[PDB]
Amino acid sequence: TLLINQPQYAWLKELGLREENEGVYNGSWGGRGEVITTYCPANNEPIARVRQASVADYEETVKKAREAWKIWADIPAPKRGEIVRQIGDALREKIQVLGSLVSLEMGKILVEGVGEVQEYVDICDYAVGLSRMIGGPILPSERSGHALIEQWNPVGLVGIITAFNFSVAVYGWNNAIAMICGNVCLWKGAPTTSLISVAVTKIIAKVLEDNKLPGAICSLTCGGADIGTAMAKDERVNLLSFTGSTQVGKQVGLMVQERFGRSLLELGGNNAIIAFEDADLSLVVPSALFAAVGTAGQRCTTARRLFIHESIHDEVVNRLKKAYAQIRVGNPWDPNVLYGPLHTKQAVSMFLGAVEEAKKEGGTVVYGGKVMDRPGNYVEPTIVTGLGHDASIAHTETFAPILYVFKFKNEEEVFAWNNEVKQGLSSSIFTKDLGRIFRWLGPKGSDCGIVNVNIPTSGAEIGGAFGGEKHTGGGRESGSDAWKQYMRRSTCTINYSKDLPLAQGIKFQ
Amino acid sequence: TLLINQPQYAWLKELGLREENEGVYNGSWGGRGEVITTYCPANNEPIARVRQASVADYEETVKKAREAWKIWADIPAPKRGEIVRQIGDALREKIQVLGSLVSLEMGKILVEGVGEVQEYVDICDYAVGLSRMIGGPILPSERSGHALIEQWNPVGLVGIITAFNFSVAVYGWNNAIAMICGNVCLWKGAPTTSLISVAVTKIIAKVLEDNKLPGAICSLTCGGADIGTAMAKDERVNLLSFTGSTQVGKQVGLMVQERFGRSLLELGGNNAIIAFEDADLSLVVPSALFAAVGTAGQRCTTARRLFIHESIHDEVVNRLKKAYAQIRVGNPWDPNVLYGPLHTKQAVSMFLGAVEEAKKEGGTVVYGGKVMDRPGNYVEPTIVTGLGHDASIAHTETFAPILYVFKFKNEEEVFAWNNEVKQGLSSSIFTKDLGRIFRWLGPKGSDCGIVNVNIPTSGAEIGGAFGGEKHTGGGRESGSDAWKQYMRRSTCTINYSKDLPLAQGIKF
Amino acid sequence: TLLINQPQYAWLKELGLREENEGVYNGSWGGRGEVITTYCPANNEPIARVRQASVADYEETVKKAREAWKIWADIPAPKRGEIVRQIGDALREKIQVLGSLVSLEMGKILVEGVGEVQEYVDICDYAVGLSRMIGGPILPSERSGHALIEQWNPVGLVGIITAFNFSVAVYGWNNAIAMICGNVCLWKGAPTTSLISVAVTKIIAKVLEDNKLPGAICSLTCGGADIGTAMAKDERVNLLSFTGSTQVGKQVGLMVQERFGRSLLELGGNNAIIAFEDADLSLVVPSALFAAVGTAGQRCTTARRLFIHESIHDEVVNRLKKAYAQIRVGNPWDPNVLYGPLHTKQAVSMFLGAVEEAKKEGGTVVYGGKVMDRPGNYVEPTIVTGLGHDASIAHTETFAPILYVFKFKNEEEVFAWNNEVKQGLSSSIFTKDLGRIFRWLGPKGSDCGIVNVNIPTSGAEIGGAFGGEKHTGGGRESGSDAWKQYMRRSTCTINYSKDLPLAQGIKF
Amino acid sequence: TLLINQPQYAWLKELGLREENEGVYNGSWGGRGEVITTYCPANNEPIARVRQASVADYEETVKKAREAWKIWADIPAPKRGEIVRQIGDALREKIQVLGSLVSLEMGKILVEGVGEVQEYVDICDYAVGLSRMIGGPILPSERSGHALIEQWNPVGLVGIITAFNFSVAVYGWNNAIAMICGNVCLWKGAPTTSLISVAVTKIIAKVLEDNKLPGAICSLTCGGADIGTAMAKDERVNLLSFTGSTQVGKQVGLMVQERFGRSLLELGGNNAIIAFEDADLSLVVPSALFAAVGTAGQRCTTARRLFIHESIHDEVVNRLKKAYAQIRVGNPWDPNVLYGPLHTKQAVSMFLGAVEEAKKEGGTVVYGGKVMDRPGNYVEPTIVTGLGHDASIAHTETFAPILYVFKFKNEEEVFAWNNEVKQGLSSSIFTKDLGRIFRWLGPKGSDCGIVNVNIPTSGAEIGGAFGGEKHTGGGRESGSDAWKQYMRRSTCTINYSKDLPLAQGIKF
Ligand SMILES: N[C@@H](CCCC(=O)O)C(=O)O
Repeated sequence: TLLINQPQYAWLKELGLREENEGVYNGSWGGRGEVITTYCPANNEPIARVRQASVADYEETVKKAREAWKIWADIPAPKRGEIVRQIGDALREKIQVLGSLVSLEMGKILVEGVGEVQEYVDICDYAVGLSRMIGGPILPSERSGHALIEQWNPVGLVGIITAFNFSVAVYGWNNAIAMICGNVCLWKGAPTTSLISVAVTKIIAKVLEDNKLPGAICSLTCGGADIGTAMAKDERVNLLSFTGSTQVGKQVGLMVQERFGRSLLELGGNNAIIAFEDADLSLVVPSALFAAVGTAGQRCTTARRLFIHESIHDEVVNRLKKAYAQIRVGNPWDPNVLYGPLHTKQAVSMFLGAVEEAKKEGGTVVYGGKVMDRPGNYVEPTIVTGLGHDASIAHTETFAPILYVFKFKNEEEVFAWNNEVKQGLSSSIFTKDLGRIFRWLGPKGSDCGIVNVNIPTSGAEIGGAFGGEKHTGGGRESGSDAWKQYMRRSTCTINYSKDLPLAQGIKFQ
Repeated sequence: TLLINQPQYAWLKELGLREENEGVYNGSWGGRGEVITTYCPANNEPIARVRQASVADYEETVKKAREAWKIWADIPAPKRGEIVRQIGDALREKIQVLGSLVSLEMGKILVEGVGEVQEYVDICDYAVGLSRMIGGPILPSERSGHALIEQWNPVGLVGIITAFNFSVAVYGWNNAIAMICGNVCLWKGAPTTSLISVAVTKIIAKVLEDNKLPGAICSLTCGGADIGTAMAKDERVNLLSFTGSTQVGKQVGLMVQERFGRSLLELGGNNAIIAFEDADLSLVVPSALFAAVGTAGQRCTTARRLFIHESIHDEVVNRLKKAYAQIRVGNPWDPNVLYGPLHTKQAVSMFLGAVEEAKKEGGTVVYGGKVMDRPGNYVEPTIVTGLGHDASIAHTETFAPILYVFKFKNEEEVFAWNNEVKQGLSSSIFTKDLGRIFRWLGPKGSDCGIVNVNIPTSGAEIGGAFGGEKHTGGGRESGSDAWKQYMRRSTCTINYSKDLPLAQGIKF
Repeated sequence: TLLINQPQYAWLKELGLREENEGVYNGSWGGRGEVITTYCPANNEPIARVRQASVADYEETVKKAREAWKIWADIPAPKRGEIVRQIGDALREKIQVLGSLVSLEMGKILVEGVGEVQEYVDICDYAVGLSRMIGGPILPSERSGHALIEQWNPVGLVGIITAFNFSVAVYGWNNAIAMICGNVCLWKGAPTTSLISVAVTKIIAKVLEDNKLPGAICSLTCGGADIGTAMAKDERVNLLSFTGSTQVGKQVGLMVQERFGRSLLELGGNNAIIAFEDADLSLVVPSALFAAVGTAGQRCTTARRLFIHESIHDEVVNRLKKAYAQIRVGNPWDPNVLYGPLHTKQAVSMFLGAVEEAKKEGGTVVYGGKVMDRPGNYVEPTIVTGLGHDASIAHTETFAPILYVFKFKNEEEVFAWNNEVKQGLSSSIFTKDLGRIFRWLGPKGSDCGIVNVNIPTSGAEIGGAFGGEKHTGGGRESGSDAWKQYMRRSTCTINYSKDLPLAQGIKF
Repeated sequence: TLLINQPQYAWLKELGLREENEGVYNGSWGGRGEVITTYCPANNEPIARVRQASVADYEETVKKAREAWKIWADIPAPKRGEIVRQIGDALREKIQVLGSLVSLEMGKILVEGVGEVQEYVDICDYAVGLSRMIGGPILPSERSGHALIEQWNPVGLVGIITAFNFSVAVYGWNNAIAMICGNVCLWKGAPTTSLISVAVTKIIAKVLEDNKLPGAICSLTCGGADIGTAMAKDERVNLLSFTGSTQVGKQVGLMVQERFGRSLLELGGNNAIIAFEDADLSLVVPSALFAAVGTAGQRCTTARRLFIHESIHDEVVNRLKKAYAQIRVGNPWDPNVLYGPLHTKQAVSMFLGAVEEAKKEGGTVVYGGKVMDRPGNYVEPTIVTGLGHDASIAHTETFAPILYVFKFKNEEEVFAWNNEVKQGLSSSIFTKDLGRIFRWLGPKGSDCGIVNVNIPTSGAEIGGAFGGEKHTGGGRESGSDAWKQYMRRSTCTINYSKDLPLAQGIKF
């Protein structure tokens, strides 16, 4: 009955998955907690079983991870980079079967699932060179015979808590950067993506073991909210990188702050696209479609608000409706499929209430709005007109493919409206006006961490830092100097002279 | 009876201070809150009075500041830097008399009063060049016809809460850096240094108004915990830089995180000096003395733990005694005075309490330990030997000049003892050994934000970033790229090409 | 008969100038070369005299600067920045009178002459903060127990050769940066701006002396080609920064190369403005006018080629013409004057000769062309239409206010036409097309060092690096990491571990 | 009779090598020039043949690389990095055979041949991440409505001329970096390592072909001096990276400077190790030997001068004689050999002349000095004592394993003696003294590009920039921000507003 027992999914064994899999890795495999069965969201069938971490399994893994950091922190960064280079190779070798699992257990289409593995591969290749670059400047001291040096050192144990929607890429950014920076990692993923977590962990575990490194450098404790809470409350977890809901993340932030820990928070988005009157509509319509319906509207960067200038509102909405009607729906791993299921049945329920709540706040469904009558967690991609930009349902983040559309007239109000929500992840304007683009990029422009021009809200690459402002939680991942979040800075002054001159010219005798 | 009314203290008027001073500034001066009188700790006499912020004053000040920000954010950063350059010059012209006020109301000696003002002068000169510099890389996008740029923009309103012990320098770092970064500022100082806040604000306000700029760019609301708590809970304060105790820092951190604000935390220190058997003892002894007794032991970077290798312990303690006994004690504004009073009478009592608790836990007062028999808040700089490095009184930061001295034997144990406490601000070892030095700077070395070699734990320069790890709160100020904390990063992709994404089967 | 002896020019004494001035400074003032007279190009009247450097003067000055470097290089860079801050202040207090000297001896209008002093002031402000920042990274070694750090150290003696047209700003970018970088400087300016060189040097000398530093840190040796050639051949000149013609800089570049020195060459320009059909013409015409006739067209960044899309070629030419006929000509120090004289009498012959050659090559003079019938080296600002874009006269750099106007149709060809010249200094396009702008900035866009959009080719700011490509020599001055050209990089690996090398079979 | 025709060398065919090979690659393979046979320095047996480039081949190849550049420079940098990554993989896969060919044709030991290829693999992995990072800052303009951006674009065609000794690593450093930076490459290697060039080029071509990229992106034209001179004078070669002798490099710099090109010069070294009295002799003796005898003393980083403090000179020399006696000499593929032959018989004759000259100049040969009695270019590693530190032969860079030993007493003189030679590549001190070490790294320390502590003069890592000062030519390769030499900077100002404010506030 389990998909992994059927001959058509024999490919799952290419990842080393079996019937029932150990969900805890710390150099050894195990798991004394509850056994969980994950399901294919396209057809509600069970895939395989994962043994979750008990509290004793969590405890022993933290201790072994900390034992392993002592070895790992002594490995020169570029040699740590070499390990990350081999992780990238191992991922590359299995990119098609691993992306296939992502489509199967999580539900995004195959191009996006292989693309998610490619991000992990790409951030590995990026971290290899960065492992020869991380550090600070040597600075000119004002004091004779003194050296002034900025040093960076690992923070220790990096806990990484991931959500269902990027069960691979988010861990990848975190793991590749944390590791070249000399940290050990502990991973607790979403329970509905446990097999993905195990399959990735197996890939990394073999690379550590092939290099005779302690496996707990990249530990795994599959589990639910109690393992996540324990990590937030645990003083041995020096940095906690949490990706998830704003609601749960706020509590994670408070528990880490209570113990003077470090948190890296990637929380909810309520991302706006703005199309001005001079916008290229050949760019607006398909950009908005991909950004809205891509991954069935379940990215943190999904376009959820569409502001259109008064003069072109109707035309964009009509053209958007024409294009929605051609979205090809089916199993996420079949060719030509563009749109698959939601990840859980609860997500369908949240979708339905969102749509009803938008009707009750005076919105009009111009496209979609219904559960699709088919096996799996499938809902129609939905467009809502007529809500005021300050409608409660438009300010709520709903992880479902609902696009609230608004009119506007001038730039100043619509910039404000982009900025008025609690979230602050991604944002995008479509315009040709040079002055407006640099204003959008300026202090009176977009307040988000991602600020795009003539591309949708899901336009990001690993070269820059990834994260948001306000209720998105402030953290950054991937590129630029985001590695500094995974290390502690020391300002170091070395008197190599025989004298003791004091800063700011203070004479003390 | 008020010091400001006696002719020998007429110089306070050079700072614009009067008998009763307004404690709120937001373009205009006011203060409808509680009136307090601050006192000179060298003689327990009242100096002058400050009318503090009421709630309505606070409300009006935040509103005015956020309005001023709309103007200030539109000023090009280099021109903002020119304003900060004039603030530099305006502190330069007042450095002697402002430093005397710091000596009079806070109580540190004159060279440290002027040196603290010199730090604000220094960070101003630094920020002027930085104002032509702040920003991010243009990065190579992986997409044809796309630009990738990292932009930095101001967070808006920077609230600044400071403590009594560095009533000028801390605000100075935060103010100069926040200003060039395009933010407006709201300052709440320690009530016992309210005259210092007012005088500093007067200097800034004049520069602002001389440049026909709204003075709320650098607002002041004098007040106690109610004002500080209001700032920590106020969503209009985008960044709260808080320097203070660890207990209150933790509550401010939680309040800011509750509202998804930004906090910058600079909390307590329990800093250690370690002296290895190979150390130049002529660097060790005066470094320890200055780091210990400087500012009467009231810096967050004060050395409170002295680890000496077993082989040189007694000689170093004996040499430190001989040096403690030669310290010149007096009024802190008198030149050539080296040792002033504690900031309050409570601190004198808390000093005696810790000496007693030290003795109870088995320590020996080898020097000092007693209040001095003179007017003011004077206690003897104290050296305790014989405690275990884990004794509880030595793990509780007490703003009093008590230096706890421990023995050690080997590198590894004393590195761990340095790291064992809750705080993580400054640290220093004294050694000639090349490998030990780099290990101290490495991942198995010191865990503090300031990691020093052959100098005391105190007296950092402004070119590097300042702050601590662990219970010190993790914030940074002053140098390096600490400015990034005062701004918001954005990663910006610009599609400048006429290319449409693949139709992916949809007829458009 | 000297202007400095007339009552109205008595303001010259505020700069310490006299009838005859020493043109050598190395801590002492001297000069045993030929005495030269400088003339005011506004009326061809002699201003005053300067004694130039003999061979002996040059030798003694180099030795003294090389001795001063021993002291200066040991001064911490942030303290070297404090000196530069004071130079900036000394220039601030003299900006009106020094700018007036620039107008009187060089001949640009007063706002540009003051604005040129401003640039030196600005780069000082910048350099102060830069003196806290310069350095390189500490990198992770792949070797256990090893440090990898990039050190920067001064090159030693920076020869600075400048031209007549920016007799203050160019020296200042070089000076403020070389100084904070730990170098000593030797200046040889243009002979016809000797008083400016002497006056700048007096301002800097006072600061140095006031700070009890050897004056040779900023040495001056006024002289002609013999001194400049000596510097290019002198192994004691570790870096030679040369701003001048392409023909001379090429020989300077080879002489420095022949002795394995470092050189920084800022040579000619042939800068183009390209206005596309969608350009804001209210931006195009005033931008073109300023860039072409500002400084009487004697800037290295002056616009000399103006490409206009054939749809708007005549309209732009007509509006530009009516705009030319409204320029206020007169004495450059008189108010509201926007167009002063050429710098030399010889420059007027080159202008007349270029105009005829332009007519010779088929171009039509649609405005100007003639010498103005008045005292001084006054020529009419000129506009020439009808040349092929590749006319020989339009590819030669001529320091005259002649604008060569061309038509174009396609973006590809006109980008190529911008790039086809030998020089690669400045360039500007005027358009609203987002894609064309980023293509202009990209690998198939401008090949110049300054690449502008909707602003003239002249008037950069200090935050960025300044300089050109191709026959402009490749040097960079002022901003970004231009400072690195004044320092030598070292890549330093420190073994601090007691680990011994792999014996590899040998018994040690 | 050719080694590639013998069964024991059949591994050569795994590199695509045949009896007669084409020495030109530009997308197609060819070679109309002279046919050269390269020989094995271990036994003077012919390996294979290569058809060198005619001038027509060079001419055709430049045109193809320039056309290929139009395509390559349009490809985003991170995608260019993806090519380089595959090149590292294709090298990684062939490391043993390519290492073995390096040992066979050049003559170094197999572990060093393999290690030289690892450097290329390493710089590939480094450049891949660099491909997402290159660029400049976005700076805050002093002007409202204005953007300030620093851009970097490729230079175009980067000609790479290498010498025999690092026939793979140097090319790789220049190639990986120039490629991610959007340039195309044309390689002329040393004729005596033509097979190495063809083999490396075959490996790269396959990667380019599989990625459907024009092969001329990595062009090769095997040839002698006439081809190198062509590149030095060729305006279409935008950057010429030249590794080789100072004599030729000086001429290369002059030719490139004459045409206003860009040159990157990596010339000779006369590197010193200094062992102070406090040095760990357990570190000094092996570090000296491997730095002096490694690669038969044919590195540019080879230790040629050993300064020893008087107190320890005799001991170190005696321990270094007893260590030289254990160097295992044999064929460079023989397992467990440390020391192979010199590259040419002319290197043998230079060696002999240097020894005899050192003897005729007063030195004593305490070890070696003679040619070995076996087939190949084998000479005893040599140690010369009693020679004054400025003896003429000591300052001559002779590319052979001779180590000149000198005594010293004081830190200052021996630093001066390190710095007194014309070359400025690598330098090393062995000491435990902390103050001495930072002085060595400071402005009065080593003048070299590479400044090491307690490690030998060779063996730096790709993370840092590599190159020297003075007569070493100033170029930097590989790490840090060396990539900037392969790109042109542009300072770009964008006015996105309808206003036009001039810099420095100049009102026109
Ligand atoms: N510049 C001073 C600042 C101390 C600040 C503090 O004690 O809270 C120092 O480095 O000790």
